[PDB]
Amino acid sequence: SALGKLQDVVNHNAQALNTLVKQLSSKFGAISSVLNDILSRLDPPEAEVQIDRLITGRLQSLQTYVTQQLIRAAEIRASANLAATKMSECVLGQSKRVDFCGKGYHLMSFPQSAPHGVVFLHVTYVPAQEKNFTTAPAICHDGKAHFP
Amino acid sequence: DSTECSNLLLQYGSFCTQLKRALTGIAVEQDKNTQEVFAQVKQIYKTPPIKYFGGFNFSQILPDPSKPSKRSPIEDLLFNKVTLFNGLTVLPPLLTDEMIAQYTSALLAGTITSGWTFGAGPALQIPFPMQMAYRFNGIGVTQNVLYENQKLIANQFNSAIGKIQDSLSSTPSALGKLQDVVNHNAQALNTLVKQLSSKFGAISSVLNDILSRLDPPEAEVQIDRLITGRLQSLQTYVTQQLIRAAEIRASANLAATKMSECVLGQSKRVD
Amino acid sequence: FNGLTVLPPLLTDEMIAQYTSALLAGTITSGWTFGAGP
Amino acid sequence: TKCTLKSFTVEKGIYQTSNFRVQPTESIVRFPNITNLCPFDEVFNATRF
Amino acid sequence: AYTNSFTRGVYYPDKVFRSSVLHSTQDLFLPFFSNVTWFHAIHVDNPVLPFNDGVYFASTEKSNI
Amino acid sequence: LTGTGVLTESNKKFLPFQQFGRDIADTTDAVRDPQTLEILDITPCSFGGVSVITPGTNTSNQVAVLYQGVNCTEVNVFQTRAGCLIGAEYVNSSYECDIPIGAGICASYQTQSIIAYTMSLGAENSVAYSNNSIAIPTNFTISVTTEILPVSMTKTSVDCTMYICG
Repeated sequence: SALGKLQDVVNHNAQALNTLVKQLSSKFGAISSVLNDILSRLDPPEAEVQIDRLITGRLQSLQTYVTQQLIRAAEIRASANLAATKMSECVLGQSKRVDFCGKGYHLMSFPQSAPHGVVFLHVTYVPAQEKNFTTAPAICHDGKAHFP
Repeated sequence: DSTECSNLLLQYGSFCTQLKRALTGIAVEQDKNTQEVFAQVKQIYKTPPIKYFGGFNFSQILPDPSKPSKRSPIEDLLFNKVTLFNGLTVLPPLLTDEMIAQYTSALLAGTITSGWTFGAGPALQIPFPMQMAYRFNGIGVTQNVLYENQKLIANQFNSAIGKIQDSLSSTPSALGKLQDVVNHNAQALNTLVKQLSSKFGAISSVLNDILSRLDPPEAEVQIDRLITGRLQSLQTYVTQQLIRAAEIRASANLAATKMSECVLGQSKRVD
Repeated sequence: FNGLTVLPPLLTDEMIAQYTSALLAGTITSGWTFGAGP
Repeated sequence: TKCTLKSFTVEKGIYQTSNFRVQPTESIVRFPNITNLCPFDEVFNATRF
Repeated sequence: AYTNSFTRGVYYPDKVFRSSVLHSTQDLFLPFFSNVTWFHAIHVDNPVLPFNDGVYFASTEKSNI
Repeated sequence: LTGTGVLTESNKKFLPFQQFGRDIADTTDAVRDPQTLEILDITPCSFGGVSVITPGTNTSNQVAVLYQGVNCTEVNVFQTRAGCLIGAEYVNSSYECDIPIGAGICASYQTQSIIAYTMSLGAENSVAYSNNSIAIPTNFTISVTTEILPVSMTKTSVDCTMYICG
């Protein structure tokens, strides 16, 4: 599950559409869900009031769907802005911002395309094999202090 | 828990399922935000016992072994400064307050004893005055300037830390933001529960009377209104929560960035 | 379907891969410079 | 859990399947408390009609 | 005569207990600082007064007159 | 006044002409008996959500159940600040958490059983501070880390009227 995020995006969209199409079967209080039958077995005066319910219900469903899509689109755009920044700053140069382009001292980064996003290969430099030493802040020679 | 109402609610579809899904998404998001901000360090670094760092006085921020909660005094001041069914439940957070305080103490020990190193890999110990000399170079001032005014600099720092607590206590609305978060949530739930009393056009607000003083055929149309009205109210509530959650997430990302860049290192970004 | 479509994207995947290859070649042969000018 | 996820294979995790609610065990006679009636033993047990 | 009615005339409207809380209600009250007619119990005798919607009757006396 | 719930002896002073008690938002909290005039508290009987903890269809069919907003004293058994958990045994050992239950409690497959335990925030490293000592690295290692980011979503178009009424 390394690509959880991209997969998540796809699943969310698919699920939203699924529920939207599924909601056509609901009756919302009308005697039936299919329009043809209503227009077949009823006079126009009563079929009219039986059709209002279907209209209003389907309209609410659609309205919620579009709102959800707006929120998610804002979300993805925030993410995309972040990605563009990462491209510019980590790939086209070297960043001193700590722990932005990967954990460790950043050297460079390589981009790789993905179905709906990017995969950055941050190359970082990490120290190791430390050792103890004794230190002093300055050296005194000839009565005057020296600093490195 | 009215049988006839569930029987009628079956006609609207899977709305409640859908909203339930939305809310679970929000909850998991909250936990991830805390994770992202605080759980940056891998190892819980402990503070040495002889707490002498060349004149600097960190007593106000290090955890207090005296109090049982083990929060620094400033943290305690914060906890005291801010204060505060029908199928509604507020799940507890995953990280208890204690664990968050523990993470914070770890970050402090790391930064006091190792500088930025502990943020880039193996934590390397360094005497604290030399660490500050490094930082002085970081802003373009030669390090000898620090060694010649060590005492004075330490005094200024101690006094400033001391005035911080007084400022937080004397400031009347310093914690406006957190207090505001709490109040918004409380108010939202309050209006949601209070709106159950509205009739929305139905002849009465309690369903029992509705089903008592009326024949079933007419009780149907008297119950439709209550159903739709309460459903719409709940729907708006959920949308408001989505928007606020997006905003808070933006803020949390900003906080995480600030952690990484200002705490674990030194930033040249102005202001 | 019932009126619900899925318009296609403007940049095909192929062209995106080409852009990526361009960035790689640039960074491999020229370092920072290709982002600031020649 | 399978019924909620509509899937024969459920992955590792935690799922909110349903709700429970303790049922009422009794009914308590629905009453206020009375005190007095009206004149009936003075209309049917009347001495003279 | 005339006299403004100060903060008087409020009454419990719903016989429902509530503790340490603020509540807003729309009902027939005596507006504050409104003038109220004043009459004396010396002699003549008393005129009829209409009952528009509700009357607030106050009396200060010491003889059960 | 009709409702359901548990009745408890009250400690609040109803005024003598009062018949009801209300908290904020009209929740009827108390009532006085029409016979003995005693004050009674109303509490809605316990209710809550139930959750299932599962290690995966492909590992095993074992399962543990969590009653969230309740105490089992009125439902192996374990009580938590998040609710009472049944079917998993509490161990004193602390681990890196994978199935989050809440309030610092988690669960995982022991291996052959489902165990609940408190989270571990990592190992303790007490770096040796001293006023005159320095640790310097003598070797290095360059690593590569992968970061993924979503960029876009499916463009969707809908025909209103068709979707509405075919």
